[PDB]
Amino acid sequence: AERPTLPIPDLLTTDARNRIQLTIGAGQSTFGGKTATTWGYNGNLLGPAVKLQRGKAVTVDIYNQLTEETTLHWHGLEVPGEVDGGPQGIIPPGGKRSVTLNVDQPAATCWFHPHQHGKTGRQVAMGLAGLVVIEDDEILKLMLPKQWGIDDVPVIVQDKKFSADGQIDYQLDVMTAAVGWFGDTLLTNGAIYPQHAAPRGWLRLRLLNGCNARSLNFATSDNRPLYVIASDGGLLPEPVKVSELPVLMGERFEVLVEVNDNKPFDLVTLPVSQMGMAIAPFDKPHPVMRIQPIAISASGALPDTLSSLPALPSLEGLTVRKLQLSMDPMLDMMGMQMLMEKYGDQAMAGMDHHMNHGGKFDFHHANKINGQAFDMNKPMFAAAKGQYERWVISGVGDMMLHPFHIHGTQFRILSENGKPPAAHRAGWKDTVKVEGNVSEVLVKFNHDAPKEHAYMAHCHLLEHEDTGMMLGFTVG
Ligand SMILES: [Cu+2]
Ligand SMILES: [Cu+2]
Ligand SMILES: [Cu+2]
Ligand SMILES: [Cu+2]
Repeated sequence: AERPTLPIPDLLTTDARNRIQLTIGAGQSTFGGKTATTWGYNGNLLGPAVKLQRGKAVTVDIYNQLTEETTLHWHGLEVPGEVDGGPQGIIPPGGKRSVTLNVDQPAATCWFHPHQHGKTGRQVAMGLAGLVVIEDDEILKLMLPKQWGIDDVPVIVQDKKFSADGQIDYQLDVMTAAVGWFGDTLLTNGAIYPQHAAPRGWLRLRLLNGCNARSLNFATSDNRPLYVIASDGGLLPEPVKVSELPVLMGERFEVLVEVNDNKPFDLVTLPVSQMGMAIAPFDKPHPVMRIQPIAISASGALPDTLSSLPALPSLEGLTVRKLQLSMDPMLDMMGMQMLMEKYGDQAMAGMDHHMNHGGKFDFHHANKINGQAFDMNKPMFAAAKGQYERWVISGVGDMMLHPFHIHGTQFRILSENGKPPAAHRAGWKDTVKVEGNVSEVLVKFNHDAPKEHAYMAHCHLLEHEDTGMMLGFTVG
């Protein structure tokens, strides 16, 4: 049979009341011919792409039609805590909340997803994620590929696993609290190995790693290069040519790739050196989508310069915050042992060479920052507003992968896990790798967040977040 076409999320803008409506609800999807209950925004799975313009405000009306509470967080958007949609941003089942977003950051591809306390991994795994396309005046002048769903296409890549009855098989247990929830089936905008027909010339892909726990590494099947033009928080100063592009959970990159007549190629993900993630079929390069060239000229450009990246400032005298990530040693060792028992040696491929003892020992609060599992009622500190700070994040003490994300900002990486960042990672980021080493970022918060609607800082391996690896902080 033929591959399905890549689903394209609808690109949504405001009505004359300046409103965008998002409904959160459950329905059915089909995977490999089997129905499954899934959740979506404005549909049964995933969500639309909300289009925002710098300097304009929009109001979003969010209707929770699930039977459990949820929240809606705009990952990558710099907005006050009151509208950030972290765990305090509860939307009751059957209720509605509205937020007004005053967009004030450069063009970028951001995304949105639930942030329900202790249940974010399940709610994302069940299907909830959407996209945010921010435009500004600068980016349109570049004449990049811009025809949505033709030569400018979002690519949301996620894994799932399913039970024999076809349902999504999600669990937050001792194993997944240690190594994450991951599966054996790869979805691309919700479809299994789709094709996308693209015109000859440049094709812009807006890549999102929407997995709960799996890191990805994109490349092409015939080794044509990818030209990175943007990271989480917007354009790079100039394109960066790569042969492979690692993408951590929750990160976005935009790339241009050449499309030539008569030569289809796949976007693939290459095996990664992360525990659990190289079990077949992910022990080998895995297709993401087939690009099918069409003999119609594509009009977009790859300009030599994209934007101006400001210099880093002097670091002397800036506030230095320390954030020590940790995992309880026993629950780390127990969850790694369960992984090894289940899958054997392959669960460490590519890596470097039972009684109840009470709530003190519960895995639901085993992961921590600065010795504390996330306490929604106690922000750990009060950060300055409008001031650069250096945040130092350490994963020394365990060897798991922690893509560390800070709400309310786009930062600059100073050190990523003990090395200067790669050139395509040196611009605006909202995530930094922490794995057995130490990272340092330069952050500035332009908006307030009070104790009642605090910003989060957390590992974006969702099962770690949900079992305590998160803190709240206020600004202003
Ligand atoms: Cu996120
Ligand atoms: Cu976020
Ligand atoms: Cu983590
Ligand atoms: Cu978050």
